[PDB]
Formats: sequence, structure tokens, C-alpha cells
Amino acid sequence: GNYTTAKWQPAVGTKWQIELLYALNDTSVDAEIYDIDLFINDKSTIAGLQRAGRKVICYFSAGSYENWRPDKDKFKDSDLGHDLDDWPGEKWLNISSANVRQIMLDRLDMARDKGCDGVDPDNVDGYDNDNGLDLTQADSISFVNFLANAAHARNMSIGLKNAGDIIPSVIKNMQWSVNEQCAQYNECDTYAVFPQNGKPVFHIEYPKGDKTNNDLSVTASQKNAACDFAGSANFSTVIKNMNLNNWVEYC
Ligand SMILES: *[C@@H]1O[C@H](CO)[C@@H](O[C@@H]2O[C@H](CO)[C@@H](O[C@@H]3O[C@H](CO[C@H]4O[C@H](CO)[C@@H](O)[C@H](O[C@H]5O[C@H](CO)[C@@H](O)[C@H](O)[C@@H]5O)[C@@H]4O)[C@@H](O)[C@H](O[C@H]4O[C@H](CO[C@H]5O[C@H](CO)[C@@H](O)[C@H](O)[C@@H]5O)[C@@H](O)[C@H](O)[C@@H]4O[C@H]4O[C@H](CO)[C@@H](O)[C@H](O)[C@@H]4O)[C@@H]3O)[C@H](O)[C@H]2NC(C)=O)[C@H](O)[C@H]1NC(C)=O
Ligand SMILES: *[C@@H]1O[C@H](CO)[C@@H](O[C@@H]2O[C@H](CO)[C@@H](O[C@@H]3O[C@H](CO)[C@@H](O)[C@H](O)[C@@H]3O)[C@H](O)[C@H]2NC(C)=O)[C@H](O)[C@H]1NC(C)=O
Ligand SMILES: *[C@@H]1O[C@H](CO)[C@@H](O[C@@H]2O[C@H](CO)[C@@H](O)[C@H](O)[C@H]2NC(C)=O)[C@H](O)[C@H]1NC(C)=O
Ligand SMILES: *[C@@H]1O[C@H](CO)[C@@H](O[C@@H]2O[C@H](CO)[C@@H](O)[C@H](O)[C@H]2NC(C)=O)[C@H](O)[C@H]1NC(C)=O
Ligand SMILES: *[C@@H]1O[C@H](CO)[C@@H](O)[C@H](O)[C@H]1NC(C)=O
Ligand SMILES: [K+]
Repeated sequence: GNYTTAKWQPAVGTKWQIELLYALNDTSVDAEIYDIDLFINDKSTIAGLQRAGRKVICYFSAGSYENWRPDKDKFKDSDLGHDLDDWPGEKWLNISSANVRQIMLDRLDMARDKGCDGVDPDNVDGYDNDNGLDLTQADSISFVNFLANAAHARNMSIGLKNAGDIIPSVIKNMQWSVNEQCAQYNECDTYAVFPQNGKPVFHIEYPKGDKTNNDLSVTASQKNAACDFAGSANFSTVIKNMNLNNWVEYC
């Protein structure tokens, strides 16, 4: 068995919340799992959630350079590829680089030290984008399994962010999927293999679109499009703003 094990395996259907825009300042949402930013949340916030019986997944970008992070200066010029979408503040990483991999180990150390129960590593799908580094599916598979073994070695769980094409090659090392918008793009069957194997899909839809963020609701039709799909009863769906601030609705 060329995989490592995690002690925390959340159940299919576990209710969750995700808030990545700012330091978490709303724990009123009755969700068992909170996915929050690794860097901008402190140990006391994470422990406070766990004291309330919740599990904390710590988000970070494993496949992109973000120019606002406190470790941004660790990255070398040779680690960086093309902009994610025309802004140099976020760039694709050479995920095969020893230096990139060591930075991600440093970030996993931080997650462990802060008490994170699991980690949610973003942008492991450079192969499906204009990355400028000839990234491949095999590169992501190697990288994701590297991240999973490193997280498990630090007693943390991990999951696959989108990247549906590589599911067969990493799923044994994953404790969940985080999916965005499979309902909008006719791909939820791809991700349904996770609950078929006892693992949740933490599922996000963005019905207000990519330019509107507010605390107001969506239509019943937009809610039904996000919520009702084959096997959706096994997906842990949240309806969110694209900016992933506090606001959330549940199915
Ligand atoms: C958890 O933490 C987060 C993060 O700290 C909290 O969210 C933050 O809350 C702050 C305080 O409410 C907000 O500050 C206000 O920002 C208003 C516009 O901000 C724009 O620019 C910022 C700058 O970067 C930007 O970040 C914003 O982007 C976000 O929103 C857009 C959508 O708009 C998203 O697309 C995006 O992704 C971001 O999420 C945004 O674009 C700014 O106008 C405010 O200054 C106003 O208002 C203050 C109070 O407003 C009150 O006015 C009436 C007066 O009668 C009052 O009755 C009412 O209750 C209002 O609350 C006031 O103090 C200021 O002096 C100023 O007033 C002047 O302007 C208004 C017109 O708007 C006039 O009426 C007035 O007479 C004056 O002329 C604030 O600076 C942060 O934006 C917000 N940050 C984010 C990321 O959301 C969150 O609340 C926390 N949650 C909990 C539960 O605690
Ligand atoms: C461990 O080693 C394997 C083999 O060397 C790596 O490749 C992956 O192996 C799995 C075997 O389970 C393949 O999985 C899938 O099998 C089922 C059939 O029931 C189905 O979903 C597909 O037919 C699919 O092939 C997977 O395709 C294969 N991937 C590649 C790129 O060869 C695997 O990546 C290594 N690591 C882990 C964590 O498994
Ligand atoms: C991304 O990083 C990897 C690892 O640093 C680079 O792959 C190496 O390339 C050199 C040739 O320049 C070979 O000698 C090594 O054997 C390669 N290592 C591996 C693991 O394949 C790769 O070239 C980098 N990609 C880009 C676009 O610079
Ligand atoms: C590693 O993670 C596991 C799982 O979260 C931790 O085990 C938990 O420990 C607490 C406190 O003793 C118990 O209340 C839970 O029932 C345990 N959960 C499971 C699934 O075993 C463990 O403490 C963490 N640390 C180490 C060093 O293993
Ligand atoms: C959800 O998963 C369980 C166990 O994997 C399965 O028996 C059940 O049929 C699934 N539900 C739906 C609606 O597909
Ligand atoms: K995204």
C-alpha cells in the first residue's frame, strides 16, 4: 500500500463552513468542520473551534505563489510560472521544485503547530491551466501524494481540491474532496467517487457569480441548481460568495 493513513476521517455528509477572506470572526454557523486560512488565523481561534467540538481544516495554496504571504520571499524566480489570471500577485508554481516542496513542508509545519486537524491545499491543477511550466497530471499526482504523506506524518488529514482527472491516483491518500462548481459544469459524477468510498465532498457553489459578494440570499431556482443533483444527498454543499467571506447558505 503506497499511501499513508490519517486518524481523522470525517463522515460523508458532514456539515461544513469555509471562510478564507479574513481572520475568522463568526463561529455562529452550526457546522462541524470549519475550513479557514492557515496564515491569517491564530492558534487561539483554532483551539477555540476545537473546544466547541469542531474540526479545523487549514487552507493554503500549494500550487500558486501569493505575493501577500509572510513567506513569499522564500520562493525563487525559477519557482514561478505564469499569472493565474493576468495579475502578477498570483503565479503558478513549479510543484516539482525542491524549493517549492520545502516551502510547503514549512507551511505544513505551521499548520501542525497551530493545531490544524487537516489541510486544504489549493491549486494542485496547474496542468489544466496556462501555467507556463509544462505542468502535467503526473506532476500533480506526485505533488499531492507528497503533500499527503507529509501531512499524515504531522498527524493531519488532507483532501484533493478539484483536480478531478487525477482522483484515481491520489484518492487512497485523501480524506475528502473539496469541489467548486461541479453542479454548474456537469462534473459532480466525477467527484461522487469520494462518498462511494466513504469520504465526503466539501462542495461549494457560487450562484451570485464571480463579481457579486453580499449577505443577501439567492433565488430558489439558483439554490436548487446548486443543491439538487444525482447523489447530492452525499455532498456537503455550501452556497457561498466568490470571495469566500462569512456568508453561507445551506441546502
Ligand atoms: C469580520 O471581519 C471582516 C473584516 O474586517 C468584517 O468586514 C469588514 O467590515 C468593515 C466594517 O463594516 C468594512 O469596512 C467598510 O467598507 C466599506 C466599503 O468597503 C469597500 O472597500 C474596502 C476597502 O478595501 C473593501 O475591502 C470592500 O470589499 C469588500 O466588499 C465587496 C463588496 O462591496 C466585496 O466584493 C469584496 O470581496 C470585499 O468583501 C469594499 O469594496 C466602507 O464604505 C465603510 O466605510 C463607511 O461605512 C462605515 C460604517 O458604515 C455605516 O454607515 C451607516 C451610516 O448611517 C450606518 O448606519 C451603517 O450601519 C453602516 O454600517 C463608516 O464607519 C465609514 O466612516 C464609512 O462611512 C462613509 O460611507 C458611507 C457609504 O458607504 C456613508 O453612508 C457615510 O455617511 C460615510 O460617508 C467601511 O469602511 C470592510 O469593508 C469589511 N471587509 C470585508 C472584506 O468584508 C466583518 O464585518 C466582520 N464580521 C463580523 C461578524 O464581525
Ligand atoms: C500507488 O501506485 C499506483 C500504481 O503504481 C499509482 O497509480 C494509480 O494506481 C491506481 C490503482 O488503484 C489506479 O487507480 C484506478 O483504479 C480503479 C479501478 O478499480 C479506477 O478508478 C481506474 O481504473 C484507475 O486506474 C490509478 O489509475 C493509477 N494512476 C496512475 C497515474 O497510474 C498511484 O498513483 C500510487 N499512489 C496512490 C496514492 O495510489
Ligand atoms: C521544475 O522543477 C524540476 C525540479 O527542479 C525541474 O526538473 C529538473 O530539470 C533538470 C534539468 O534542468 C533535470 O536535471 C532534473 O533531473 C529535473 N528533475 C526532475 C525531478 O524532473 C524542471 O525543469 C522545472 N521546470 C521548469 C519549467 O523549470
Ligand atoms: C492526532 O490526531 C488525532 C485525531 O484527531 C488525535 O486523537 C484524538 O485525541 C483526542 C484527545 O486525546 C481524543 O479526544 C480523540 O478521540 C482522538 N481522536 C482520534 C480519531 O483518535 C491525536 O491526539 C493527535 N495527536 C497525536 C500525537 O496523535
Ligand atoms: C451515499 O453513500 C452511501 C454509502 O456510500 C450509499 O449507500 C448511498 O446510496 C449514497 N446515496 C445516494 C443518494 O447516492
Ligand atoms: K478557485
